[PDB]
Amino acid sequence: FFTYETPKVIVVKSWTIGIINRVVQLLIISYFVGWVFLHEKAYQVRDTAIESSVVTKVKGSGLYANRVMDVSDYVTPPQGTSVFVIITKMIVTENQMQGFCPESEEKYRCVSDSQCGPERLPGGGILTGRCVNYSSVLRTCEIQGWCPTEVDTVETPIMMEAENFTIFIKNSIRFPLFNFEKGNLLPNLTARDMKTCRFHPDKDPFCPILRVGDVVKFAGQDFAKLARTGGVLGIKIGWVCDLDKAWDQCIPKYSFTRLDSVSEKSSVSPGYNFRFAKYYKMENGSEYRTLLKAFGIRFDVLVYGNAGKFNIIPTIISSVAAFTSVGVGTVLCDIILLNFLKGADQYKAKKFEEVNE
Amino acid sequence: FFTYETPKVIVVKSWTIGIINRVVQLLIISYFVGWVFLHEKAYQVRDTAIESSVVTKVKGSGLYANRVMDVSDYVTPPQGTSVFVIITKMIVTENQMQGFCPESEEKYRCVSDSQCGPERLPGGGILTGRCVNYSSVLRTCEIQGWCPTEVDTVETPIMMEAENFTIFIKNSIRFPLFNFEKGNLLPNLTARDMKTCRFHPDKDPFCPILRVGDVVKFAGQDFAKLARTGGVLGIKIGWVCDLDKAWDQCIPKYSFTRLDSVSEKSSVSPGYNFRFAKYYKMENGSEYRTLLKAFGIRFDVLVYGNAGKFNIIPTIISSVAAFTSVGVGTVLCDIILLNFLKGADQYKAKKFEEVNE
Amino acid sequence: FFTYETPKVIVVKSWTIGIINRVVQLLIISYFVGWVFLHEKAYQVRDTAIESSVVTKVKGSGLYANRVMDVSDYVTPPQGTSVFVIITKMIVTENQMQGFCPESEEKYRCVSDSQCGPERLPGGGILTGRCVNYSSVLRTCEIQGWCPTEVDTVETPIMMEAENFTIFIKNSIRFPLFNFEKGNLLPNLTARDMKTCRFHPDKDPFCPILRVGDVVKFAGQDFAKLARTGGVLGIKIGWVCDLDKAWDQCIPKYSFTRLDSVSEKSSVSPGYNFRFAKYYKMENGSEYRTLLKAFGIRFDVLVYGNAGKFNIIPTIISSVAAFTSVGVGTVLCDIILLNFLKGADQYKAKKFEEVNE
Ligand SMILES: Nc1ncnc2c1ncn2[C@@H]1O[C@H](COP(=O)(O)OP(=O)(O)OP(=O)(O)O)[C@@H](O)[C@H]1O
Ligand SMILES: Nc1ncnc2c1ncn2[C@@H]1O[C@H](COP(=O)(O)OP(=O)(O)OP(=O)(O)O)[C@@H](O)[C@H]1O
Ligand SMILES: Nc1ncnc2c1ncn2[C@@H]1O[C@H](COP(=O)(O)OP(=O)(O)OP(=O)(O)O)[C@@H](O)[C@H]1O
Ligand SMILES: OC[C@H]1O[C@H](O[C@H]2[C@H](O)[C@@H](O)[C@@H](O)O[C@@H]2CO)[C@H](O)[C@@H](O)[C@@H]1O
Ligand SMILES: OC[C@H]1O[C@H](O[C@H]2[C@H](O)[C@@H](O)[C@@H](O)O[C@@H]2CO)[C@H](O)[C@@H](O)[C@@H]1O
Ligand SMILES: OC[C@H]1O[C@H](O[C@H]2[C@H](O)[C@@H](O)[C@@H](O)O[C@@H]2CO)[C@H](O)[C@@H](O)[C@@H]1O
Ligand SMILES: *[C@@H]1O[C@H](CO)[C@@H](O)[C@H](O)[C@H]1NC(C)=O
Ligand SMILES: *[C@@H]1O[C@H](CO)[C@@H](O)[C@H](O)[C@H]1NC(C)=O
Ligand SMILES: *[C@@H]1O[C@H](CO)[C@@H](O)[C@H](O)[C@H]1NC(C)=O
Ligand SMILES: *[C@@H]1O[C@H](CO)[C@@H](O)[C@H](O)[C@H]1NC(C)=O
Ligand SMILES: *[C@@H]1O[C@H](CO)[C@@H](O)[C@H](O)[C@H]1NC(C)=O
Ligand SMILES: *[C@@H]1O[C@H](CO)[C@@H](O)[C@H](O)[C@H]1NC(C)=O
Ligand SMILES: *[C@@H]1O[C@H](CO)[C@@H](O)[C@H](O)[C@H]1NC(C)=O
Ligand SMILES: *[C@@H]1O[C@H](CO)[C@@H](O)[C@H](O)[C@H]1NC(C)=O
Ligand SMILES: [Mg+2]
Ligand SMILES: [Mg+2]
Ligand SMILES: [Mg+2]
Repeated sequence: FFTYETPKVIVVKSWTIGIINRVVQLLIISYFVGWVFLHEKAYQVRDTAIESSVVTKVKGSGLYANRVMDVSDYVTPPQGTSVFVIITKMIVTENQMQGFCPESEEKYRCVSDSQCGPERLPGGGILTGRCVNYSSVLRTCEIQGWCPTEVDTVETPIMMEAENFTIFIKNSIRFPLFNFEKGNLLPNLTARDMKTCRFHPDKDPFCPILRVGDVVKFAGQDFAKLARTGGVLGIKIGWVCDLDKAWDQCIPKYSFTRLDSVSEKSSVSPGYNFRFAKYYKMENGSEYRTLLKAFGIRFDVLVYGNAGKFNIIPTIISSVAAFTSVGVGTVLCDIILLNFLKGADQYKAKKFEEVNE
Repeated sequence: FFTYETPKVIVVKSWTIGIINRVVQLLIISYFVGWVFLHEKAYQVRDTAIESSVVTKVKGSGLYANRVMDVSDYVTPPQGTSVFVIITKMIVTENQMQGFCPESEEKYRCVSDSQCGPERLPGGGILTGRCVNYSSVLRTCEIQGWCPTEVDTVETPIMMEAENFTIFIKNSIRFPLFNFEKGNLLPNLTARDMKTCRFHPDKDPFCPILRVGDVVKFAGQDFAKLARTGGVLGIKIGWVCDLDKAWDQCIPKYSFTRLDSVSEKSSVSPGYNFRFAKYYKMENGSEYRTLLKAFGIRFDVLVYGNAGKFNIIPTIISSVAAFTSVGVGTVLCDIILLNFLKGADQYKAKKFEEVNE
Repeated sequence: FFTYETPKVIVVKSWTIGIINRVVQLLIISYFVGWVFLHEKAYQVRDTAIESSVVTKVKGSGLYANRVMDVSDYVTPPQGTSVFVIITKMIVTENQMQGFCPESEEKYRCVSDSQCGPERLPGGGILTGRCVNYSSVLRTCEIQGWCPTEVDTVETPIMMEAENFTIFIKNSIRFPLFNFEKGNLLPNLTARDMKTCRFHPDKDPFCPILRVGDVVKFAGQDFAKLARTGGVLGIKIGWVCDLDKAWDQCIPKYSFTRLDSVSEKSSVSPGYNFRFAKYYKMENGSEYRTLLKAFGIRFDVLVYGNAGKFNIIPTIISSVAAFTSVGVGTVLCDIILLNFLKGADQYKAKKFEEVNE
């Protein structure tokens, strides 16, 4: 039988419970309108899956080890990705060749060939088993490998000029849920701007060219100490865009920070360095290499974003849930009514029809 | 007191509101079955945290600078990860040596030694302060650095053969939530297929071998212009799988796009190139280098996914929400019944027991 | 009129339905405290958008091709990012120069110059169009390019010492929603620890030093086969932290797996290799190169996390959803009471006030 059910309802008219319920209903409606709808923007579909593309180019010259260094000297790797390192400090060990030689660290002090056993395996090459004089004051164990051994201890200068190098970022973003593409290079960017512009979070926040010193500062870092220890700085590019607004309002927000924080809270591993070698070989077949322990700043360009565009489906579902939530005040209103007018028994009686068996 | 409450209910038996409520209930149930259950598949848990592993290897040979280039020549970096560049154009500066030489851009045109001060610091090398004859017609400032300077301007030809190179992708995906592993190499892939296979959206859509010229076509790009300007193309691999279906139905979808979108929309930065150097030294200790400004296409293999497998918790909660939602039609049915039969007062009286105090 | 509505309610007092509904409600309340609050911890806000930074350094020395190899030889690329390879096997092609020579894979077999045409376009260099003796028993097609060609086929030994190398991971994590930073190097880590510590999932789970052999074992892989074929292992770093608990309890969880899983279930591409060349050039300007096919284990340092901390808003909304969901049992209790107490007719009459017109 096609029958429509619906509850039998009391309709109290006390001025007290009347205004207090109307106030609870007003607060519920305003909370859902201002928060769930305006702020949290539940009326639009959200896309967090951003497509990004970063192309970088470093520019500048520096003085180091009686050489003039250009980008190709101090940037590694060079293909211009969202991660690159700018070498600021280098410990060079020139012209290593395969042979036999003693270690240079005081950690390998010896007086007899009997001590040079399978105990200290890492570092350099393989122990030859002999104990050989490294200097007039020190004897260390002999190893086969790349000779002469590097000295890790003597500090070398840093390339101050790197502070004035320039990082150019080319970022292409696409939100697929809305098929919306934009880049951090607006159409009104000119060649003249590019040759001279200067990024600043306030004075020029759209200039694709970032001064390394500016970035180091923005992360609160001291160029001298950082270029001495090496480290990683993160350049974050945020694309929080409400596409219901104007197209030209989808705009990139720059952030700057230091990513390798653990290094400062450690006296044992304070920075970031890596070792690599330039390989040459003579007219004779023998090979030799220049071994460089490089200290520098690694840069990660981190591009995130989320875009929301209005659709009717989330709007409908949110309005349905809003109407279904306006009712929740009935329980609190029940408590107030049934326990705060002295004649509470009247309402308990009006509402409750007991049964027993 | 162990008491079970339940409300007193009117049960109208009007054929009109009876059928309109029964139809509203059918619409809610059908929307829940077709959309919530079938389409949005709320009966299964979704895992988006896919683990992916990409290994690439390029193949091909080409003529450039009267040389035959193989992979180790035009592929960079070489370790073959989900990112690589295939160089299509090279502006080469052979045999750079650290020394003194004049700049070559008209941007450094001068007549007096006073113009070359510490003002235009970046680029090339460091100004020595003199103004030196660069050619019979032009005078430019001198620099200390890698000599002679690179000339940026004369366009060089492109490696046409790059169009016919082959990109082999090896992709492994794993869903931990369901402990399901699968890869883009189907078990029915043979050595003979590999020896001849062919990626194509229709004729062979599983061949791990993709023609570069094909990929360029698939993003809607003209190979000539792309090899001239450089750019970034994204090869996307999708693993959208309904694990309730068959194991061999979890299949990867290839899509092709160009990621450096701003490049065509820019008159200032139209492509993707970078500069690097081959490092040599004579039998003499003297160092010299070959400088390459490389233009090529970057490939990032982008693997995303989400898999759904049935579990009892999502079905239980969806069915609970359905039963809690069947009641929603009553507000509409209340308004229609209580305000559109002239004797609405009968139902207001049957339903509403007013109160006053 | 500021009026408060509320429904009229039956209040059954049967002992049977009293305890059966109270038990349903007890099960609902206990499920909500134990599951939604204790287990799923809905009383706290979650952030999964973790910011992370990894810096790695490998150490060890090994014998290969009768040379001692250190970090600068076998780690690639070397900048110590979250991805690096420890080359374990090399197929070397010494002293290639630009020229004419026949192919070395049997795939190029010929007897007549008519077979080496523009038919088999890919591979090696450019077919010269002639057919030349590659061996006394075999003839292959001649190509223009780097000569003599590499042989892919002769099996080479592996670098056994690679098993005893050490990988040092330095991970910094940042939860921005709670602005909480920490690193996997606890402040009570000493130099002595670093010099002698030993990672083990049980005995010392915080020593940043991982033996490559240990990593191979934990991912359930045999060093010999991995090192012969090459592959990808994933080192995942997890930060599941309940900030409500102790601060020093935010601890990284290490897991080990092999990522290139398809390699083992496939007869086509069983491992991981790539090719690169050491570039030289003679006293004459002419270039020659040493070509290396590199087999190794790739390492991905994979850092995920989610942090949850108590907030008043999630607790409030969960308690609200709990109180609004306790009502759901009334439908089952309606069914039971109205159809399983013999006096069901009593309750049907007490509850339902029929109407007809
Ligand atoms: N680090 C940097 N500092 C300042 N300007 C830069 C930097 N990198 C690029 N630019 C400028 O941005 C513009 C576009 O960059 P892009 O490198 O794509 O062009 P390009 O002609 O290859 O540049 P160049 O010839 O200067 O290497 C160029 O005019 C270049 O001068
Ligand atoms: N692979 C490894 N195995 C064992 N210990 C390591 C390893 N890598 C680094 N360490 C230790 O941790 C510290 C980290 O040093 P870091 O790489 O930051 O600069 P470094 O002091 O120049 O390193 P090193 O002296 O080892 O070349 C080192 O002093 C070293 O003792
Ligand atoms: N870009 C490519 N184009 C065509 N075939 C390829 C490509 N990359 C790999 N292959 C083939 O796919 C298979 C998987 O390659 P893999 O590198 O694992 O084997 P390989 O023997 O080292 O290959 P190669 O013959 O290049 O040495 C090989 O048989 C190789 O011939
Ligand atoms: O709430 C977001 C919503 O977006 C999409 O829904 C589509 C639907 O899939 C299409 O068939 C279309 O007809 O209706 C909606 C229009 O936006 C997603 O498919 C869906 O998963 C999601 O709920
Ligand atoms: O193939 C074995 C598979 O059977 C079941 O899968 C069902 C699935 O649950 C349904 O949604 C249906 O439409 O498709 C399948 C039947 O072909 C279960 O998943 C399980 O028993 C098993 O994995
Ligand atoms: O999920 C967390 C939630 O945090 C933020 O909400 C804040 C709000 O911004 C503050 O004004 C604070 O007083 O109230 C909330 C605390 O939870 C974000 O606004 C919001 O997007 C985010 O969901
Ligand atoms: C940066 O450039 C300015 C002007 O060219 C100069 O005063 C300053 O010393 C430079 N910075 C460094 C670290 O050399
Ligand atoms: C380019 O136009 C945008 C549009 O609002 C504006 O923000 C920007 O200032 C313009 N560019 C310059 C260099 O002023
Ligand atoms: C190769 O010749 C060079 C001289 O060019 C010499 O120094 C070197 O020792 C020779 N190689 C060997 C293994 O002796
Ligand atoms: C690419 O291959 C086609 C046939 O596949 C051939 O006709 C064409 O000439 C090749 N392109 C180049 C630049 O050699
Ligand atoms: C391999 O299997 C897939 C589906 O598993 C099928 O589409 C494809 O055609 C098969 N390939 C061959 C060569 O049979
Ligand atoms: C590695 O060291 C262990 C113990 O230190 C030893 O059992 C093994 O022989 C060593 N292997 C190599 C290749 O050095
Ligand atoms: C350092 O502290 C951690 C946690 O507080 C502890 O697990 C570890 O045992 C401590 N280190 C040593 C060497 O005891
Ligand atoms: C370059 O010189 C080398 C010997 O140093 C010789 O083998 C080669 O044929 C020469 N090539 C040219 C083009 O001069
Ligand atoms: Mg040291
Ligand atoms: Mg230029
Ligand atoms: Mg081969």
